[PDB]
Amino acid sequence: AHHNALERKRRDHIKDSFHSLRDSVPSLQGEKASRAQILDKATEYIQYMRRKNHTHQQDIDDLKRQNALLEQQVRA
Amino acid sequence: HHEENVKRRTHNVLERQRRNELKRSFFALRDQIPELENNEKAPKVVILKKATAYILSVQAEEQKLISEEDLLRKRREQLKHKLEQLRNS
Ligand SMILES: [Cl-]
Repeated sequence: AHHNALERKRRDHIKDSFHSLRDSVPSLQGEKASRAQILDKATEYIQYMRRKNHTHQQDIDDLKRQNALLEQQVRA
Repeated sequence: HHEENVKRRTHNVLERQRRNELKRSFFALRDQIPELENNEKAPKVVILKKATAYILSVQAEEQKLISEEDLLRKRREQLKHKLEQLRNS
């Protein structure tokens, strides 16, 4: 009995965690998805977001250079 | 009973193939989480929960970067406007 109780809790915690992950992925938010689909779409989303934040940082670095140059032209 | 044996063995192969596909999917997700990358003992529940937390973290990081860039763009417009005022005085 104790062992079956441990096993059902284990399965329920995995179910809960799949739901939470699915609800975190925009491409799945509100849709029907198998476990494989949730995993694969989360993988794609994280990979995309990690690269997207690099793109943002590149733009930030470009802008910081642009503003320093403009400050130098105001000083001159 | 031979039909039940053939059916059982067939389903056993199909279930193994599905488990192996699912494992590859778990490992691909695991490998997007730096703390878990290539950890072959990472449990399913840990991969799932750390993926959700990592998504929240990367989204918060994006918001931080968007805020920084917005302020930099406002500053750029302010500097361009100051330079134009100065050169046209
Ligand atoms: Cl599972």
